[PDB]
Amino acid sequence: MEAKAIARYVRISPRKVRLVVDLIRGKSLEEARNILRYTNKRGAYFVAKVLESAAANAVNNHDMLEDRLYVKAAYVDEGPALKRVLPRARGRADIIKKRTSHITVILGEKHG
Amino acid sequence: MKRTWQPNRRKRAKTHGFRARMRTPGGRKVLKRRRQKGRWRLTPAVRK
Amino acid sequence: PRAKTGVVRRRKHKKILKLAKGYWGLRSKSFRKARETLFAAGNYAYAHRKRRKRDFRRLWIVRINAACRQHGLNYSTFIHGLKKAGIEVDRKNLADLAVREPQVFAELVERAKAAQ
Amino acid sequence: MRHLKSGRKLNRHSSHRLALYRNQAKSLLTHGRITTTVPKAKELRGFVDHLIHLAKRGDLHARRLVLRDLQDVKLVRKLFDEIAPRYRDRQGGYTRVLKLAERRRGDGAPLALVELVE
Amino acid sequence: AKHPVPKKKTSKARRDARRSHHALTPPTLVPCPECKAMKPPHTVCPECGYYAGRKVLEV
RNA sequence: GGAUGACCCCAGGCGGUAGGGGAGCGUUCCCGAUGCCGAUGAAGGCCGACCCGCGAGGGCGGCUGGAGGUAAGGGAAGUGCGAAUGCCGGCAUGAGUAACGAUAAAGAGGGUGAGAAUCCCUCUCGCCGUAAGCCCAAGGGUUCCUACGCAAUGGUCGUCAG
RNA sequence: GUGGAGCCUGGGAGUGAGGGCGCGAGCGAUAACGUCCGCGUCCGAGCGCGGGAACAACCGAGACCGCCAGCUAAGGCCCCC
RNA sequence: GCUGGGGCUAGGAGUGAAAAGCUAACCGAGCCCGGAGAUAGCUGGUUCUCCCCGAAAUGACUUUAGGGUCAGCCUCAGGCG
RNA sequence: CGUGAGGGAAAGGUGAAAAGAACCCCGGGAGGGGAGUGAAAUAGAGCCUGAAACCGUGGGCUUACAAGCAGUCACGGCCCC
RNA sequence: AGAUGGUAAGGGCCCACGGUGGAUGCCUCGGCACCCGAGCCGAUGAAGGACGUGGCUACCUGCGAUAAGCCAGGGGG
Ligand SMILES: [Mg+2]
Ligand SMILES: [Mg+2]
Ligand SMILES: [Mg+2]
Ligand SMILES: [Mg+2]
Ligand SMILES: [Mg+2]
Ligand SMILES: [Mg+2]
Ligand SMILES: [Mg+2]
Ligand SMILES: [Mg+2]
Ligand SMILES: [Mg+2]
Ligand SMILES: [Mg+2]
Ligand SMILES: [Mg+2]
Ligand SMILES: [Mg+2]
Ligand SMILES: [Mg+2]
Ligand SMILES: [Mg+2]
Ligand SMILES: [Mg+2]
Ligand SMILES: [Mg+2]
Ligand SMILES: [Mg+2]
Ligand SMILES: [Mg+2]
Ligand SMILES: [Mg+2]
Ligand SMILES: [Mg+2]
Ligand SMILES: [Mg+2]
Ligand SMILES: [Mg+2]
Ligand SMILES: [Mg+2]
Ligand SMILES: [Mg+2]
Ligand SMILES: [Mg+2]
Ligand SMILES: [Mg+2]
Ligand SMILES: [Mg+2]
Ligand SMILES: [Mg+2]
Ligand SMILES: [Mg+2]
Ligand SMILES: [Mg+2]
Ligand SMILES: [Mg+2]
Ligand SMILES: [Mg+2]
Ligand SMILES: [Mg+2]
Ligand SMILES: [Mg+2]
Ligand SMILES: [Mg+2]
Ligand SMILES: [Mg+2]
Ligand SMILES: [Mg+2]
Ligand SMILES: [Mg+2]
Ligand SMILES: [Mg+2]
Ligand SMILES: [Mg+2]
Ligand SMILES: [Mg+2]
Ligand SMILES: [Mg+2]
Ligand SMILES: [Mg+2]
Ligand SMILES: [Mg+2]
Ligand SMILES: [Mg+2]
Ligand SMILES: [Mg+2]
Ligand SMILES: [Mg+2]
Ligand SMILES: [Mg+2]
Ligand SMILES: [Mg+2]
Ligand SMILES: [Mg+2]
Ligand SMILES: [Mg+2]
Ligand SMILES: [Mg+2]
Ligand SMILES: [Mg+2]
Ligand SMILES: [Mg+2]
Ligand SMILES: [Mg+2]
Ligand SMILES: [Mg+2]
Ligand SMILES: [Mg+2]
Ligand SMILES: [Mg+2]
Ligand SMILES: [Mg+2]
Ligand SMILES: [Mg+2]
Ligand SMILES: [Mg+2]
Ligand SMILES: [Mg+2]
Ligand SMILES: [Mg+2]
Ligand SMILES: [Mg+2]
Ligand SMILES: [Mg+2]
Ligand SMILES: [Mg+2]
Ligand SMILES: [Mg+2]
Ligand SMILES: [Mg+2]
Ligand SMILES: [Mg+2]
Ligand SMILES: [Mg+2]
Ligand SMILES: [Mg+2]
Ligand SMILES: [Mg+2]
Ligand SMILES: [Mg+2]
Ligand SMILES: [Mg+2]
Ligand SMILES: [Mg+2]
Ligand SMILES: [Mg+2]
Ligand SMILES: [Mg+2]
Ligand SMILES: [Mg+2]
Ligand SMILES: [Mg+2]
Ligand SMILES: [Mg+2]
Ligand SMILES: [Mg+2]
Ligand SMILES: [Mg+2]
Ligand SMILES: [Mg+2]
Ligand SMILES: [Mg+2]
Ligand SMILES: [Mg+2]
Ligand SMILES: [Mg+2]
Ligand SMILES: [Mg+2]
Ligand SMILES: [Mg+2]
Ligand SMILES: [Mg+2]
Ligand SMILES: [Mg+2]
Ligand SMILES: [Mg+2]
Ligand SMILES: [Mg+2]
Ligand SMILES: [Mg+2]
Ligand SMILES: [Mg+2]
Ligand SMILES: [Mg+2]
Ligand SMILES: [Mg+2]
Ligand SMILES: [Mg+2]
Ligand SMILES: [Mg+2]
Ligand SMILES: [Mg+2]
Ligand SMILES: [Mg+2]
Ligand SMILES: [Mg+2]
Ligand SMILES: [Mg+2]
Ligand SMILES: [Mg+2]
Ligand SMILES: [Mg+2]
Ligand SMILES: [Mg+2]
Ligand SMILES: [Mg+2]
Ligand SMILES: [Mg+2]
Ligand SMILES: [Mg+2]
Ligand SMILES: [Mg+2]
Ligand SMILES: [Mg+2]
Ligand SMILES: [Mg+2]
Ligand SMILES: [Mg+2]
Ligand SMILES: [Mg+2]
Ligand SMILES: [Mg+2]
Ligand SMILES: [Mg+2]
Ligand SMILES: [Mg+2]
Ligand SMILES: [Mg+2]
Ligand SMILES: [Mg+2]
Ligand SMILES: [Mg+2]
Ligand SMILES: [Mg+2]
Ligand SMILES: [Mg+2]
Ligand SMILES: [Mg+2]
Ligand SMILES: [Mg+2]
Ligand SMILES: [Mg+2]
Ligand SMILES: [Mg+2]
Ligand SMILES: [Mg+2]
Ligand SMILES: [Mg+2]
Ligand SMILES: [Mg+2]
Ligand SMILES: [Mg+2]
Ligand SMILES: [Mg+2]
Ligand SMILES: [Mg+2]
Ligand SMILES: [Mg+2]
Ligand SMILES: [Mg+2]
Ligand SMILES: [Mg+2]
Ligand SMILES: [Mg+2]
Ligand SMILES: [Mg+2]
Ligand SMILES: [Mg+2]
Ligand SMILES: [Mg+2]
Ligand SMILES: [Mg+2]
Ligand SMILES: [Mg+2]
Ligand SMILES: [Mg+2]
Ligand SMILES: [Mg+2]
Ligand SMILES: [Mg+2]
Ligand SMILES: [Mg+2]
Ligand SMILES: [Mg+2]
Ligand SMILES: [Mg+2]
Ligand SMILES: [Mg+2]
Ligand SMILES: [Mg+2]
Ligand SMILES: [Mg+2]
Ligand SMILES: [Mg+2]
Ligand SMILES: [Mg+2]
Ligand SMILES: [Mg+2]
Ligand SMILES: [Mg+2]
Ligand SMILES: [Mg+2]
Ligand SMILES: [Mg+2]
Ligand SMILES: [Mg+2]
Ligand SMILES: [Mg+2]
Ligand SMILES: [Mg+2]
Ligand SMILES: [Mg+2]
Ligand SMILES: [Mg+2]
Ligand SMILES: [Mg+2]
Ligand SMILES: [Mg+2]
Ligand SMILES: [Mg+2]
Ligand SMILES: [Mg+2]
Ligand SMILES: [Mg+2]
Ligand SMILES: [Mg+2]
Ligand SMILES: [Mg+2]
Ligand SMILES: [Mg+2]
Ligand SMILES: [Mg+2]
Ligand SMILES: [Mg+2]
Ligand SMILES: [Mg+2]
Ligand SMILES: [Mg+2]
Ligand SMILES: [Mg+2]
Ligand SMILES: [Mg+2]
Ligand SMILES: [Mg+2]
Ligand SMILES: [Mg+2]
Ligand SMILES: [Mg+2]
Ligand SMILES: [Mg+2]
Ligand SMILES: [Mg+2]
Ligand SMILES: [Mg+2]
Ligand SMILES: [Mg+2]
Ligand SMILES: [Mg+2]
Ligand SMILES: [Mg+2]
Ligand SMILES: [Mg+2]
Ligand SMILES: [Mg+2]
Ligand SMILES: [Mg+2]
Ligand SMILES: [Mg+2]
Ligand SMILES: [Mg+2]
Ligand SMILES: [Mg+2]
Ligand SMILES: [Mg+2]
Ligand SMILES: [Mg+2]
Ligand SMILES: [Mg+2]
Ligand SMILES: [Mg+2]
Ligand SMILES: [Mg+2]
Ligand SMILES: [Mg+2]
Ligand SMILES: [Mg+2]
Ligand SMILES: [Mg+2]
Ligand SMILES: [Mg+2]
Ligand SMILES: [Mg+2]
Ligand SMILES: [Mg+2]
Ligand SMILES: [Mg+2]
Ligand SMILES: [Mg+2]
Ligand SMILES: [Mg+2]
Ligand SMILES: [Mg+2]
Ligand SMILES: [Zn+2]
Repeated sequence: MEAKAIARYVRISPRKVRLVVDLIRGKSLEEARNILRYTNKRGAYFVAKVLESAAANAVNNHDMLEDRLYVKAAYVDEGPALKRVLPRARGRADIIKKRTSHITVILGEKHG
Repeated sequence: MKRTWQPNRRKRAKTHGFRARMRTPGGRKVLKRRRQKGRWRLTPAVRK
Repeated sequence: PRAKTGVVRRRKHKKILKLAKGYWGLRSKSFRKARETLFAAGNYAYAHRKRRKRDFRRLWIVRINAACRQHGLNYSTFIHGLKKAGIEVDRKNLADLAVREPQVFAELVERAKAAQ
Repeated sequence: MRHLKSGRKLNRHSSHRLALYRNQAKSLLTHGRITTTVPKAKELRGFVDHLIHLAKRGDLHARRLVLRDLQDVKLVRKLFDEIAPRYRDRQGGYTRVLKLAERRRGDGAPLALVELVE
Repeated sequence: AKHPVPKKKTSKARRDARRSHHALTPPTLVPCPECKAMKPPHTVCPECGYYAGRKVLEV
């Protein structure tokens, strides 16, 4: 049995969040929580909520035990980018892409 | 430095205004074209 | 009536791109790069089909030569002896003989010396 | 090169850096415990310790010295009268720095607390 | 200066090779000897306020 | 050879730019069609190491898809793209790099809040002061005041804000 | 001498920047990867193949397709080979 | 002398203590729409497959010389043999 | 966009029917997990189909003494059918 | 003495599944061409507009302080 949670359209650049998501793949739920708590990155906040929300579903909807849960799989996909203008010198305009993430966490049970 | 747009409403109306257009044969034609094209504003909007 | 590109072009590209599977980077992913690589690969194959026939013969000649010198004569002597003997067993088979059936190869070496 | 040089610069010029130390002394000496970034915290130690050690001296000279940095007559009065006496037998080390566990959100700056010792 | 510029697009392979050092090291944490919760060493425990065997802070 | 493009046998030719000629394939549309294939699954998509063809291609099978498609034989064209510093769009690279817009400058405490270097309050510190203060006129046109909000706008953050 | 020979009428072109090399000249300096003609050739279009270390035009040879068969051309046969 | 407001002078025209200066961020002749798909003997580009043949870079003339007309050389059809 | 004459875009599709997802859970929200609707929910409104570039996760083979238009021909190792 | 393995910070090829993106097919309220019909409006204030008009109304449409409408005739159910 698995349980998952997906935060879509998170306004942070995929490349940045993955750095944090990579930190908790294959970790026990307790270990991951410990890591995200003291990881000095903006992404840590977001990855945290998806982890908890996935753990929630595991205990609530899917008949799994919080004391067995580990991060079986986790990944960030990229969502639609938010394009914005950045005025440069000599009249030229640049286009900044404020990117977007779809964060997924999938939880499984470590029997024994 | 001093750029090219220096707004002035009297100047704006006395130049591209409706009455200005109607007074000259060339200007009346502007209005004809703009109407024929279906412009929403035949003449520059200006707050008097 | 109008006949827009529609389906035709995507299909032509996929043919190529499937043929280019396995290649490095854009060569297996980009149609244009795939095509440039496939052109080279067509000429290489044709050329290497022709040269494979050479590549093996040279191996065969090296191997026949190795077994000949064990019996005190060289390849160039061995072949001439075979010609004078009128033996027409080819180099593909001579080499196989030289390794699998050494006593049979010995006999051929004998007839090669006898011929001159 | 920085060989054997003592004292941080803390990305402030001379007068600003001085003001920083004086105002933090006023803050520390007023609440007994303040929170700052770890570097500012460590530097604050000696700056205040010297002020405290002068309050221990008590003389008029010492008051006029300490007053150059602290300015507040009420505060200095608290320093000489209330603060200083509980360090009579203690020889230096009137302050302590303990590093906090959580960083600042907006800039990840590491925090720590500075306090007067019991 | 005459405005240097990349000569070739960086390959997906070379881009990713440059990033072989970009991996994060997980935070270094020890248990708090009072409340067993994990925390950075040499830091006052944010869970129970204990450091050096004594209460230092309200949490 | 047989008699005709029925297939077989023998022989010779077959590098190719500009270029001439020939034979085909496929795309949209019309006749064939008041027909035929079709929810027991149309087109289109993703596969295939299978079948036919020299090839362009055509079949067949699996998955997707869910309402169209269309034969033999003929007809007509907006009929095949890899390049035009082509056009329109999408997405990459440089790269977690330059930069984040005057070097007048910040520090702590208290408050609020899911979240606070950035919002509120206090104290300390600095900057302007023939202004970086105040009052008119242009010009702008609700930006004024208050309540409730933070997706986007704010070069960061935001509980704050034109 | 029956050859992708030749001749006649007609349809359709493309070309009208050539280049190396050998031999015969002029020009140049019995100079030039020079230049301008002539006869031939190859590259052009054979940047397909073997040789010349590599190298359009030098030597060998005109590549319809296939073969893990055989004979040779130039060039080679101590090892790279 | 500088400066606010209100006015007048424009495209082969204005204005210019004269720089071919300026006339709405490019003025040896402004901008917009139209003639207009100007014209370009120049540059670039020109999209499926197989089969047969297969050039020219010369001559003459040319406000011609990197463009042409005729000839030469390639190709197809009919005929001649 | 342009002072103005004038220039001048982009942007169509859930399903037969909203039956447009009550309620519960994590979350400040956004989002998601169950429940429910439907023939179908990778038809969930950022909605038919959903190609390619581009980004990622997992698996198999492989790579840190090696010289490269990245293929091609041969043999061998490993994984699969 | 000699020899030959497991190493992957990362990378490469293939496979599977996704994300992004919006091509393809299907569809069409819209467009296009031809033919036919019809062809002037205005000081009785046109064309074209501005501002208004709804119990709650941003915009569009309709309408004009009688303001999504007033009167009468015909149509229709
Ligand atoms: Mg960290
Ligand atoms: Mg829980
Ligand atoms: Mg510019
Ligand atoms: Mg960008
Ligand atoms: Mg003025
Ligand atoms: Mg204005
Ligand atoms: Mg005025
Ligand atoms: Mg005025
Ligand atoms: Mg006027
Ligand atoms: Mg008139
Ligand atoms: Mg209107
Ligand atoms: Mg307009
Ligand atoms: Mg006008
Ligand atoms: Mg098309
Ligand atoms: Mg194509
Ligand atoms: Mg296509
Ligand atoms: Mg396809
Ligand atoms: Mg095809
Ligand atoms: Mg490969
Ligand atoms: Mg291979
Ligand atoms: Mg690739
Ligand atoms: Mg790659
Ligand atoms: Mg790709
Ligand atoms: Mg090919
Ligand atoms: Mg071959
Ligand atoms: Mg070859
Ligand atoms: Mg041979
Ligand atoms: Mg051979
Ligand atoms: Mg070999
Ligand atoms: Mg010997
Ligand atoms: Mg022989
Ligand atoms: Mg032999
Ligand atoms: Mg120095
Ligand atoms: Mg020292
Ligand atoms: Mg100092
Ligand atoms: Mg120092
Ligand atoms: Mg230091
Ligand atoms: Mg500073
Ligand atoms: Mg700094
Ligand atoms: Mg100062
Ligand atoms: Mg100073
Ligand atoms: Mg000292
Ligand atoms: Mg400490
Ligand atoms: Mg913050
Ligand atoms: Mg320089
Ligand atoms: Mg320079
Ligand atoms: Mg430079
Ligand atoms: Mg410079
Ligand atoms: Mg530069
Ligand atoms: Mg460059
Ligand atoms: Mg890339
Ligand atoms: Mg990768
Ligand atoms: Mg790199
Ligand atoms: Mg730390
Ligand atoms: Mg607590
Ligand atoms: Mg034959
Ligand atoms: Mg031949
Ligand atoms: Mg041919
Ligand atoms: Mg030519
Ligand atoms: Mg023919
Ligand atoms: Mg086609
Ligand atoms: Mg056809
Ligand atoms: Mg019909
Ligand atoms: Mg039908
Ligand atoms: Mg049926
Ligand atoms: Mg059905
Ligand atoms: Mg089906
Ligand atoms: Mg169709
Ligand atoms: Mg097929
Ligand atoms: Mg289905
Ligand atoms: Mg199908
Ligand atoms: Mg129908
Ligand atoms: Mg069809
Ligand atoms: Mg049909
Ligand atoms: Mg037919
Ligand atoms: Mg017919
Ligand atoms: Mg037609
Ligand atoms: Mg066309
Ligand atoms: Mg092309
Ligand atoms: Mg360009
Ligand atoms: Mg370019
Ligand atoms: Mg370039
Ligand atoms: Mg383009
Ligand atoms: Mg293009
Ligand atoms: Mg583009
Ligand atoms: Mg970009
Ligand atoms: Mg760099
Ligand atoms: Mg740098
Ligand atoms: Mg920097
Ligand atoms: Mg700057
Ligand atoms: Mg700054
Ligand atoms: Mg300065
Ligand atoms: Mg504060
Ligand atoms: Mg606070
Ligand atoms: Mg804040
Ligand atoms: Mg905050
Ligand atoms: Mg003053
Ligand atoms: Mg006013
Ligand atoms: Mg404005
Ligand atoms: Mg507003
Ligand atoms: Mg007011
Ligand atoms: Mg307001
Ligand atoms: Mg408020
Ligand atoms: Mg906001
Ligand atoms: Mg915000
Ligand atoms: Mg927010
Ligand atoms: Mg913003
Ligand atoms: Mg922001
Ligand atoms: Mg800004
Ligand atoms: Mg305000
Ligand atoms: Mg011929
Ligand atoms: Mg001929
Ligand atoms: Mg002829
Ligand atoms: Mg022709
Ligand atoms: Mg023709
Ligand atoms: Mg010509
Ligand atoms: Mg000529
Ligand atoms: Mg010539
Ligand atoms: Mg020439
Ligand atoms: Mg010449
Ligand atoms: Mg000679
Ligand atoms: Mg000569
Ligand atoms: Mg001479
Ligand atoms: Mg000499
Ligand atoms: Mg020459
Ligand atoms: Mg010479
Ligand atoms: Mg000479
Ligand atoms: Mg010649
Ligand atoms: Mg040529
Ligand atoms: Mg050659
Ligand atoms: Mg030839
Ligand atoms: Mg060679
Ligand atoms: Mg050669
Ligand atoms: Mg060689
Ligand atoms: Mg070679
Ligand atoms: Mg050569
Ligand atoms: Mg040469
Ligand atoms: Mg031989
Ligand atoms: Mg020889
Ligand atoms: Mg040699
Ligand atoms: Mg010899
Ligand atoms: Mg060697
Ligand atoms: Mg040898
Ligand atoms: Mg005056
Ligand atoms: Mg004046
Ligand atoms: Mg004026
Ligand atoms: Mg004036
Ligand atoms: Mg004038
Ligand atoms: Mg005048
Ligand atoms: Mg005028
Ligand atoms: Mg003019
Ligand atoms: Mg004049
Ligand atoms: Mg003057
Ligand atoms: Mg202008
Ligand atoms: Mg101008
Ligand atoms: Mg100007
Ligand atoms: Mg002119
Ligand atoms: Mg004309
Ligand atoms: Mg034009
Ligand atoms: Mg074309
Ligand atoms: Mg030929
Ligand atoms: Mg003559
Ligand atoms: Mg003539
Ligand atoms: Mg000339
Ligand atoms: Mg000349
Ligand atoms: Mg010319
Ligand atoms: Mg001609
Ligand atoms: Mg002839
Ligand atoms: Mg003939
Ligand atoms: Mg303009
Ligand atoms: Mg405007
Ligand atoms: Mg325009
Ligand atoms: Mg457009
Ligand atoms: Mg529908
Ligand atoms: Mg519908
Ligand atoms: Mg809630
Ligand atoms: Mg809750
Ligand atoms: Mg809140
Ligand atoms: Mg929700
Ligand atoms: Mg969830
Ligand atoms: Mg839900
Ligand atoms: Mg059901
Ligand atoms: Mg069914
Ligand atoms: Mg599906
Ligand atoms: Mg569906
Ligand atoms: Mg969809
Ligand atoms: Mg449908
Ligand atoms: Mg999608
Ligand atoms: Mg895709
Ligand atoms: Mg992988
Ligand atoms: Mg070595
Ligand atoms: Mg190795
Ligand atoms: Mg193999
Ligand atoms: Mg090893
Ligand atoms: Mg690896
Ligand atoms: Mg790794
Ligand atoms: Mg590799
Ligand atoms: Mg997908
Ligand atoms: Mg989409
Ligand atoms: Mg009419
Ligand atoms: Mg009217
Ligand atoms: Mg209205
Ligand atoms: Mg009525
Ligand atoms: Mg009635
Ligand atoms: Zn603790």
